[PDB]
Amino acid sequence: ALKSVPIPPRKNATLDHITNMIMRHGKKEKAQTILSRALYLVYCQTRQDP
Amino acid sequence: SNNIKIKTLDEFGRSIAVGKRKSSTAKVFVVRGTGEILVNGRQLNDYFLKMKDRESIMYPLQVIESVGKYNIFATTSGGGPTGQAESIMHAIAKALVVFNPLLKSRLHKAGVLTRDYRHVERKK
Amino acid sequence: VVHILGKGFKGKEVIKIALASKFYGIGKTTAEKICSKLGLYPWMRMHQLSEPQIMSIASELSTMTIEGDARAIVKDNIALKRKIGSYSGMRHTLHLPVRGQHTRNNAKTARKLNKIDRR
Amino acid sequence: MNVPKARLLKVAELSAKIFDQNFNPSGIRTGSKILNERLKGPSVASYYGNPDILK
Amino acid sequence: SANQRVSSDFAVRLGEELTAIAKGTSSAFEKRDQIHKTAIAHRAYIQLK
Amino acid sequence: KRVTPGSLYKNWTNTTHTAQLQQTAVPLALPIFNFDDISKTLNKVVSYSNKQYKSLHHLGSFKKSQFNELFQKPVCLVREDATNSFLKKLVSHPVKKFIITGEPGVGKTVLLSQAHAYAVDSKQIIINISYPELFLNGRNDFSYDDDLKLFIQPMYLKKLIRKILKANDPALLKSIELSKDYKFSNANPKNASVKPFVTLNKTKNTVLDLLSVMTHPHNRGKLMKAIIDELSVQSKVPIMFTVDNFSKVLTTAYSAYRNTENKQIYSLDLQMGKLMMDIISGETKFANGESSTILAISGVDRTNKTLPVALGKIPVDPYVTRYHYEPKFVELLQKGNVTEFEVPKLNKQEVNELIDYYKQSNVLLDKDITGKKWENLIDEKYFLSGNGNPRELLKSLVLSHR
RNA sequence: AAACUCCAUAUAUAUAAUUUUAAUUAUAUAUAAUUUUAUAUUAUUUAUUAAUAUAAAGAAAGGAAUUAAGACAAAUCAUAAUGAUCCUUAUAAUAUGGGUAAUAGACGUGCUAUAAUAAAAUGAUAAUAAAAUUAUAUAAAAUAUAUUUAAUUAUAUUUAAUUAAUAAUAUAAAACAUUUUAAUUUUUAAUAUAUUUUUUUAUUAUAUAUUAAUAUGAAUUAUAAUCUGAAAUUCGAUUAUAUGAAA
Ligand SMILES: Nc1ncnc2c1ncn2[C@@H]1O[C@H](COP(=O)(O)OP(=O)(O)OP(=O)(O)O)[C@@H](O)[C@H]1O
Ligand SMILES: [K+]
Ligand SMILES: [K+]
Ligand SMILES: [K+]
Ligand SMILES: [K+]
Ligand SMILES: [K+]
Ligand SMILES: [K+]
Ligand SMILES: [Mg+2]
Ligand SMILES: [Mg+2]
Ligand SMILES: [Mg+2]
Ligand SMILES: [Mg+2]
Ligand SMILES: [Mg+2]
Ligand SMILES: [Mg+2]
Ligand SMILES: [Mg+2]
Ligand SMILES: [Mg+2]
Ligand SMILES: [Mg+2]
Ligand SMILES: [Mg+2]
Repeated sequence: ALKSVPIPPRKNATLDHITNMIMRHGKKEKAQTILSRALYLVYCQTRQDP
Repeated sequence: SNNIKIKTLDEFGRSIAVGKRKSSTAKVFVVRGTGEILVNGRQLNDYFLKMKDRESIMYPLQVIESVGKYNIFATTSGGGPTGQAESIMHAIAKALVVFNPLLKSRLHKAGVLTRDYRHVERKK
Repeated sequence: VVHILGKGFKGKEVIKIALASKFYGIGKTTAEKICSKLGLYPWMRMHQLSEPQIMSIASELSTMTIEGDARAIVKDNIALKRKIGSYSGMRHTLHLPVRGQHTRNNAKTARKLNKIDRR
Repeated sequence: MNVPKARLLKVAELSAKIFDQNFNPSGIRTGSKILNERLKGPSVASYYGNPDILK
Repeated sequence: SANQRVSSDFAVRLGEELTAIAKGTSSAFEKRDQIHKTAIAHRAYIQLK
Repeated sequence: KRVTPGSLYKNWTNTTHTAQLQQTAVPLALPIFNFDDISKTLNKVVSYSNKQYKSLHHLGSFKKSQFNELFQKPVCLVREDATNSFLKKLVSHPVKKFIITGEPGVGKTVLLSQAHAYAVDSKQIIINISYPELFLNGRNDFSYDDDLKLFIQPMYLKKLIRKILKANDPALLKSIELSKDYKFSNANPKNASVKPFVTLNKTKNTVLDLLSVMTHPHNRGKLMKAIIDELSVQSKVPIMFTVDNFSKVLTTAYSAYRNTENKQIYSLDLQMGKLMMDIISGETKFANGESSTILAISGVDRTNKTLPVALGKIPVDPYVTRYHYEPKFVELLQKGNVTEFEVPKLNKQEVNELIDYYKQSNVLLDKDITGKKWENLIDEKYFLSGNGNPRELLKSLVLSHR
């Protein structure tokens, strides 16, 4: 069954790149929070996939 | 002759593997179950606050699409949250091979059976 | 604008913080005691104060050593050092550091503030 | 914390007596520390070696 | 563009900016057009080997 | 000005709470919450009734940081092990004094909102203290009352009294005729200069009139004592007294207020603290036998040995400093026979129901719907949420863009 | 010279009566890679070949040390040592105090800061480390004072355990959650209002100045107390109250 399933992607390349550009001083958690909160606000105004 | 003996489940059906990342170490007990996880006796959301650390632990189970087929009792010590979460990730991948040795190639290809060697280097 | 003893305060300013900011000799601990004594709740603001309460603050402020009186005490302690001819007194007269700081470099603030008639 | 201080002081005094300890309830500086410090003279005075070497 | 908005929280300013861009309005499309105009002018300067 | 009428100027937590972002949500038709017909709604996501929404908004049952803006109106999953279990004990137990516990984000506030919804349906008068920190943080006025020997807080009491009036059915309040005559100072800006006082005669005026008395700030403490006394003497209508974030009270023995000697004021020296603990301890007894007292802790507050000892979970350690153990609160809680109800974590079937509702609400990302098998999603989200934590489940679905 | 090697990493054996517990460990020995294999493609000096991709196997991904020659007659006679030359009641030796800490300008290297992708509080069945140190010691808990219920911080009193995989220095910190935050009328308050209630809306009041220094910043300075020492004046460290510069 697994032979025909692609290995799931570890991470999203674009989101990881955007997060690291926001990040400073190694504070990745803060950077991920800012992006997720910003994308959460985009969904709540557009109601589409941010 | 060789020094390798086939790994097998113990008397309680548990696969025990050890993993290391940075200064952290993790000893996990994997048994067939329904997806229950305990880290040092604590809930996963309690011990690991970062969702990215939780996702790293789940990745090996996501590769073999067996996230709801095993109960994990992970014990970890040393380093910080990232080292411990990825040390558990490495140990779960090594413990899952006993349940089905045919999936080792998929685990190796995903990169979860490789021990990360990077550690803090004294400046030279 | 609320005026207490000449000082002007913006309405939004918190009383305990404003008092320790505009009045010489009153710090954070002293300001909190004044507010506690007058029945002002911890985070009350200036615009809330009534005229009877503004007079009560001025009364309590007038029974303390603040403003000129407090500044005079510092000016008189510095003058005494010069009068007795102590090493520290000379430093104040020469506009040099008085607490052992090196002078080969830096010492800029002591050059602007150290004086017998210290502000 | 609810144990009366008088009761806890009686225990401290008796305990100190049994264990030959100095009981100073007031807290006055007594110099007992000076009387208990170790003598470092012998170690300090041997820094440069034993002087009674064959010459 | 986000840092010109009024919110004290960067997440709010970033969210608002991303919402406006997803709805078509953005002042950075002018920057892109000006970078592409310059490149079209210097098309002959390309080497192609 | 830099701020325009519609500009989002607040921080993220307040913007999501206040920016009315649910307006764009898609209207869904869900069953209504009714405990009398729980059999038809058990283990299903339900909305509240129109009468329940109005009361719960005035009580403060819905709070910020609950992802309520994702849906047109706040919704709740009727659970068997949390909602049905707790509500059955509330209807059967004779004491009816409970404290809701559980790990942070497990759903303690939602359970309390479901108890408020039940009370509204069952014709009860709800007195809710949503955020006790408001009367302990020292950010509103306080005054000492000589006749009560307590520190009254007029600003806070005015807000509380209006909430009790706007959140409860006027008919229920009108049914409770007054038992004593009351006189207060008149602060109504219409006849205050004509009528020095407003009199409330017994058997003629009701508790509804008492909740509409406009008095001076210095006499507002005596109005709160009358309202509680009138509601504690009547036996017609059950009174449900609730306090969310009660852990704040247990861990803040001394408020931020300071007396005239710059000494912090003990929380039980405030009328709000004394009133709250009199109802919990049993000093203030309610005549009606269906009256209840439901308390809920919050994970945003610090923990110490006070609550565990009061609940009998650990032995009493006398040498614990007062900052980590308040023996007076333990005595009051144990005098009231308060019982603990721990909110369990969600099971995998309950996670399936919540994620199936989220799919219909269009709140799930495209990475969890396209190219992923439904069974895999449920297993992954049950693992990433700590095996049931509702708050970690929502964050994994709507607040994890990695 | 490279290397061989040692280290790290992976694994095996041995050792521990698994309470010196970290067996998820410790440290002796040995093994392992300078990875290997096939497959298609592209070039070639086309062959018993390279560059790529592809599948397969594997834990496998990083470091070290030392020198061969020569130059700057580069630094050091102040780490110590040698020749020459000079001093020998002094250029040698000891004690007291002072200086090496002076202050116009200039230069190098650092620390702190100039606020909201960032600072400040709080988080006790105590989120989560590593490597070191303790017989010329490391100092627990407790109590007392600053000081207030307590906590926190500082010191005193007292001196438990450990000379150590045992006890102590020492509950790592950031993180994360909540609260707060001048500039900012983006606030607060009084009424009324709401199906946003830790909140919305309405009407009033909430300052003036202002390219600017605040609830940022912590230099400077007054006073009191403490710590080490025989001794803190030139010239040490810490705390409290007050001061609050430049930026
Ligand atoms: N039964 C439920 N149905 C739907 N959502 C729920 C339910 N229980 C909890 N949630 C959601 O889980 C999150 C946390 O809920 P809630 O705020 O009630 O938890 P809590 O334990 O009281 O939180 P805290 O520890 O912060 O006080 C919210 O997003 C809430 O909407
Ligand atoms: K001042
Ligand atoms: K000097
Ligand atoms: K310099
Ligand atoms: K000297
Ligand atoms: K700052
Ligand atoms: K000195
Ligand atoms: Mg809650
Ligand atoms: Mg062990
Ligand atoms: Mg020098
Ligand atoms: Mg600072
Ligand atoms: Mg710990
Ligand atoms: Mg101690
Ligand atoms: Mg901690
Ligand atoms: Mg911190
Ligand atoms: Mg400051
Ligand atoms: Mg300036």
